Amino acid sequence: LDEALMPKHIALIMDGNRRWAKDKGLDVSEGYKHLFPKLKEICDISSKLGIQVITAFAFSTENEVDFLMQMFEELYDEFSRSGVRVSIIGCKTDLPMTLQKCIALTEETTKGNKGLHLVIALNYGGYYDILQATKSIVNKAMNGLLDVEDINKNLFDQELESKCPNPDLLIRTGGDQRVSNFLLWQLAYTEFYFTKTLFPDFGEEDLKEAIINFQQRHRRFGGH
Amino acid sequence: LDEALMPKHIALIMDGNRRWAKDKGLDVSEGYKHLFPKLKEICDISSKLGIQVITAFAFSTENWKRAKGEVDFLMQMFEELYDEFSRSGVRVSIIGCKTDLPMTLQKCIALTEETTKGNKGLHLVIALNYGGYYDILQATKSIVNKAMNGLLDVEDINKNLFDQELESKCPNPDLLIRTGGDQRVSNFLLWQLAYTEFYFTKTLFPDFGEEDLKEAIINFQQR
Ligand SMILES: CC(C)CCOP(=O)(O)OP(=O)(O)O
Ligand SMILES: CC(C)CCOP(=O)(O)OP(=O)(O)O
Ligand SMILES: CC(C)CCOP(=O)(O)OP(=O)(O)O
Ligand SMILES: [Mg+2]
Repeated sequence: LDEALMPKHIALIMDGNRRWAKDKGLDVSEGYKHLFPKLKEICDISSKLGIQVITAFAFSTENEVDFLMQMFEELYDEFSRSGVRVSIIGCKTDLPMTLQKCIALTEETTKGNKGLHLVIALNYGGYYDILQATKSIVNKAMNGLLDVEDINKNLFDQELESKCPNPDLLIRTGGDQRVSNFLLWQLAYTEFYFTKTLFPDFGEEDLKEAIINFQQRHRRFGGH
Repeated sequence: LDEALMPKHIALIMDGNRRWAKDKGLDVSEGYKHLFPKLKEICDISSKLGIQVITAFAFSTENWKRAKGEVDFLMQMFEELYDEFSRSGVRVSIIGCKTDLPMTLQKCIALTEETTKGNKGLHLVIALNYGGYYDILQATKSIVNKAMNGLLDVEDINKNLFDQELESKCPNPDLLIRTGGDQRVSNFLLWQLAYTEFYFTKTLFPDFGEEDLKEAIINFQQR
């Protein structure tokens, strides 16, 4: 592990919680109860390593489920007094009104934090991020606030919910090799790391192993 | 393992050509020269398997950053499109910003598209001066133009409409194969790859063969 070659932004697809529980013969709720505690541990480790941002896929727009929407309220107690600045991205208006308030509370109470920035993607999809940006651009163009000529990569970077700097590394647990409608635009040149390890079993040595693998890779960005 | 039930659409990042050449103590041009013959070979195999679409990444919007000599060689070599695919039985389309390519390449592309448009087998989409950012931006511009001319409302902007404004269309790739060992999509079909299964192989593109293709397809199937 070389401290100089640390990625600044890690994206995380936190897959395998359901399978973890079912394979163990536990109630599926037991898998979900590991989600935020494990994410908090990963934030703690990452922050020590000098990682600046984590964007973590918690619930896609395509994803029982009454349980999940209630559990997602315990963001507050994990993070509110934690030193982590927390942002939530996704379709917030589709959520039960009380989860909406819990999310806002978590965001408001941590917005002053100067440590690691945790971005939780909850009812999020890449398609929907791109579409909301497109709509924002169209409304602006309709109101004479920009021209088609102004529609470029940087404009789009500013209208998307997940902002620059983009992820350097994406880690997906659970064994499947796909992005599953996570950060599509933002992943254009991200290094991908896939592991069979299920999210509840993913520890500090697994995280370190992913980062070491990242550091060995040559990033060329269309050049060299 | 292999069930005779196949992906409709494979996306292909044709990578590792320069390293292939330099491993053999050759000029990079020699690596590039295998690009289209290899692509044509992959189309033949895939067609026998019953694959309907291949989208192959030939030149990105970022590849302009390379040495002027290499970019010049590539832009010249790409004119061999017509000789390579005219009589191949493949229906060929190009996606990407055609208007910024040399005029001779543009007319060569148009001719290759025109001459193969009646082919009823495999559809080969070649991404040339293409990027995912580019695709999404041109789609967005088109939607903005239509909204400003009263041809649609902001409430009509949904996944289904966007699917139809993008250059790479439905069905989206079932499987992405990238040669050369690097584990990234490098600004290829970003929107279109949202649920695609990724297969990354260390095998360099000029060495890619029928066994490497069947291995990828097994992974897709095991899913
Ligand atoms: C758990 C998570 C949001 C990451 C994967 O979400 P998903 O299971 O819906 O994606 P897939 O169905 O494609 O595997
Ligand atoms: C194959 C292609 C036309 C573009 C993708 O390959 P690339 O070598 O430009 O991608 P990287 O620089 O990210 O390795
Ligand atoms: C087809 C193309 C121009 C890009 C893929 O080949 P490449 O030049 O990137 O080969 P290398 O990865 O070895 O540099
Ligand atoms: Mg390359």
